[PDB]
Amino acid sequence: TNLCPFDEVFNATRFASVYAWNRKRISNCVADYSVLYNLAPFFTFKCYGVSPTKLNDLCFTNVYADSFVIRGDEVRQIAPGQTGNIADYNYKLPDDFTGCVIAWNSNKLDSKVSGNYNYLYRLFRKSNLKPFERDISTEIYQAGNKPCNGVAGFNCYFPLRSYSFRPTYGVGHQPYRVVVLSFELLHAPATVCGP
Amino acid sequence: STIEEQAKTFLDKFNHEAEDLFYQSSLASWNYNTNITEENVQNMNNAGDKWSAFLKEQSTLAQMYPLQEIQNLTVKLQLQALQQNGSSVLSEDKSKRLNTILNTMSTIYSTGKVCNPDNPQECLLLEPGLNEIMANSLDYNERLWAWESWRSEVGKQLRPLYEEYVVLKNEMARANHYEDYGDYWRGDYEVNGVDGYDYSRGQLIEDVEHTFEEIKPLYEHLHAYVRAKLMNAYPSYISPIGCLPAHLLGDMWGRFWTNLYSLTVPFGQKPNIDVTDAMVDQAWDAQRIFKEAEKFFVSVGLPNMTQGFWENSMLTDPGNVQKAVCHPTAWDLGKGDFRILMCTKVTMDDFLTAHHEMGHIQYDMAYAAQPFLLRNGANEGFHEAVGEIMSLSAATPKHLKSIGLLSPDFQEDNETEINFLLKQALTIVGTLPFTYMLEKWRWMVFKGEIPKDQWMKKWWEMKREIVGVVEPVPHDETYCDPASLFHVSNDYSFIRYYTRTLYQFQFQEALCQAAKHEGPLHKCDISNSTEAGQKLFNMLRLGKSEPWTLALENVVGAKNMNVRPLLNYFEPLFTWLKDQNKNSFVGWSTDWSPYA
Ligand SMILES: *[C@@H]1O[C@H](CO)[C@@H](O[C@@H]2O[C@H](CO)[C@@H](O)[C@H](O)[C@H]2NC(C)=O)[C@H](O)[C@H]1NC(C)=O
Ligand SMILES: *[C@@H]1O[C@H](CO)[C@@H](O)[C@H](O)[C@H]1NC(C)=O
Ligand SMILES: *[C@@H]1O[C@H](CO)[C@@H](O)[C@H](O)[C@H]1NC(C)=O
Ligand SMILES: *[C@@H]1O[C@H](CO)[C@@H](O)[C@H](O)[C@H]1NC(C)=O
Ligand SMILES: *[C@@H]1O[C@H](CO)[C@@H](O)[C@H](O)[C@H]1NC(C)=O
Ligand SMILES: *[C@@H]1O[C@H](CO)[C@@H](O)[C@H](O)[C@H]1NC(C)=O
Ligand SMILES: [Zn+2]
Repeated sequence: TNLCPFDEVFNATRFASVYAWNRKRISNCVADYSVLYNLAPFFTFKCYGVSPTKLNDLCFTNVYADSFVIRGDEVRQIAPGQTGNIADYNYKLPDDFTGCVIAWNSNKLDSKVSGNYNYLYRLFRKSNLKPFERDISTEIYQAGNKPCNGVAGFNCYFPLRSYSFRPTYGVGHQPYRVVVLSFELLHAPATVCGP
Repeated sequence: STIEEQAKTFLDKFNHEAEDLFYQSSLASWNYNTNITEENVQNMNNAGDKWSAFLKEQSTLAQMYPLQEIQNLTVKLQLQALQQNGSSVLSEDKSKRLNTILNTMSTIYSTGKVCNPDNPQECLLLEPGLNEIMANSLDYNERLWAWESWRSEVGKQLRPLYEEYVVLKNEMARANHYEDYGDYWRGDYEVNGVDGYDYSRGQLIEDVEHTFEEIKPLYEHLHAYVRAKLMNAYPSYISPIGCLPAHLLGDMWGRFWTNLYSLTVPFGQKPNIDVTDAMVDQAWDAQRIFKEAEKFFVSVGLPNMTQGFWENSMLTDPGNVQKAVCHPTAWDLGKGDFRILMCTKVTMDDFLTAHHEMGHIQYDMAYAAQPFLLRNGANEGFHEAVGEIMSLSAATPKHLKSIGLLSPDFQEDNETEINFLLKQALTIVGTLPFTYMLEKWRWMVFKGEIPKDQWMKKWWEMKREIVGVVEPVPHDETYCDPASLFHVSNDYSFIRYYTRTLYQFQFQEALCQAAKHEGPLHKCDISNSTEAGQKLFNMLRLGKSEPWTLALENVVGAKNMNVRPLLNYFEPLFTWLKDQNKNSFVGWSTDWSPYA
């Protein structure tokens, strides 16, 4: 009776910036999915490929937990076949995605009166991200045709920008914590079954 | 990568940095306006300075993208607005001179005081001191003293400044490729590159003068009826054929004739509709008022107020210790944060104001999804027009009876109908010749058509001829009477109040037709009409993204300002005035003056 480390992922003190989203590989444990409803009416729980409706009678090879913080408006981009700064430049789900997206408002933790600049996101990139790719590069984005020489200036922008979370923002601009459960099925013995 | 793609990327970075920095300044400004301390002043100025300095840096950076090489109009609008923001067209010395002048004129206006003859220690400011006299006093001499003292001791101070103010404002505007500073102001209505919706700056003058001609008959009979009623109250002071003395018009300038209602009321035995007693009877508070105003907008299909609105707004006076700036204002700080600052009392007037200010909030929320630089009314007259039409419906007996504030046993008759329209006309119609004639004078001064030695000469020739108002004391060129009004000495354009007035009745006529309103336009209530709300919303969500001519067409079906709905709204009064003036002289002689 080995219990899967979900309290590690969900109840973490500080989530990762979405550009540097955090992945926790899960294996060799009993996954108690049916007990995840312990948040402030967690505003989202939508699954793709599998059913959340008590379909934890199923076994998977490995389960990957991906966690990050975005604003309420951007949660619609954590889904297959979406576009936007997040889905194009920070965290991209594939068209054939099989898993679940969990999100809840974390204004009480991730907002601050002076503005919480801890959480960043990527604003510029030469191209979109492949599914489940991660880019943490801090190289100056060359928007013009002159080289940038590694410093910010005209047509040369630092590719990352900050969310500046304040508690008085509207709901669309408030911080939301997201956990993306990616279910894997390889030609190998299932190590993760959850009764 | 093209220059248009470089501009799109630049605007992307600007939109993020500006949204955060603007929020810091708005919040810091809010914390002062609701809790007046010395530290909150410093935080407001520090946050304001950072925002101003960010706007100056980004204005310069935006100009390094030349507009002629962008095709996307939505991008060019944003680029142009940021470029047209910087004043880095005048040398640092002339920029510095001009800001000092602006500060000195603003300081003179706000701290200008007048001390009663015979005591140097009894001294009054304009607000509330002189404003109280001009709005309540019936004594001819007291009003003449306040009127003249304000212009001769504060106005004369502003004359040498305004002269230098015109020169520098023209230099700045000419170097931005405008004919003059008046042409610069008319730039707010310009539209280019959209076939069928373009509008030139000089077209505004023609449309204002064309629409004003159709207003003259209504204004002449309003002016004729007012002069007759005042002549009864001041038989030795007013000529039956002359202009109205400037100090007997209800405020310091005669901008609004609202306070003449007591002396001009058509039927003084029928009481006005005042629901203040019924609000207190039902133990209404401020939250009930705004809750009702929210219900109004929900009834037409618009969204309810955000949760952040109710938590963060200040709807009641803070208290004795905590001091506030109680001027009612709607705040769009960005990032979903919308608030109203308002020291609400349980009165009918504040009840209507709540609908007016929440009308602004609805506009702000509707275009919040537009780019930062396009989050505004379609032009300078749109935003205020939206606010006004909400208080038109909210105040009708139909709307008041449906919310339980007016008794069902109260029925309208054409006498209270006429009393209402006259009171409305005193405010709405009376300000139109005042507003047109003030801006025309400034347009001509900036154009160079009025020499310095004939400033006050032409000012009173235009007051007499256009407004039918005559100065009670001769004024030479040591005076600067136009500058004795806030907007003139505080560098604000003024024609917006004229265009807004015309827009607001075009809006209301259109929305009431969508509401299938039967009867005179002034009795209409758009409540419960989702088709009306949809028509309005299709313009609100546009912001500045579309030409103001197109945005207007979305609501009213016409591409241009029109004065027929305004005349439609006042038609019952117009016919009643003409029948009242059947044995009166209509029009005025400009040669008569009270100083003989
Ligand atoms: C440049 O843009 C700023 C944006 O805020 C303008 O500043 C505002 O101007 C209006 C009207 O003049 C005032 O009511 C606001 O209070 C101003 N805000 C600030 C910064 O205090 C500014 O007017 C623009 N400059 C021009 C005319 O190009
Ligand atoms: C997080 O903590 C709460 C309360 O301690 C608990 O109910 C919840 O199950 C925890 N989350 C997970 C994923 O275990
Ligand atoms: C008003 O501002 C002061 C700082 O100057 C602050 O200490 C105080 O708590 C504020 N009061 C309220 C009610 O916000
Ligand atoms: C202009 O740019 C915006 C944003 O990139 C785009 O959505 C719009 O379609 C463009 N319009 C034209 C005419 O290219
Ligand atoms: C606004 O209306 C929506 C439903 O239309 C509702 O879910 C929401 O709770 C309402 N908000 C408030 C503050 O009542
Ligand atoms: C009100 O309307 C009736 C219509 O027959 C008219 O006779 C009456 O004179 C009007 N009263 C006033 C005060 O206008
Ligand atoms: Zn307003």
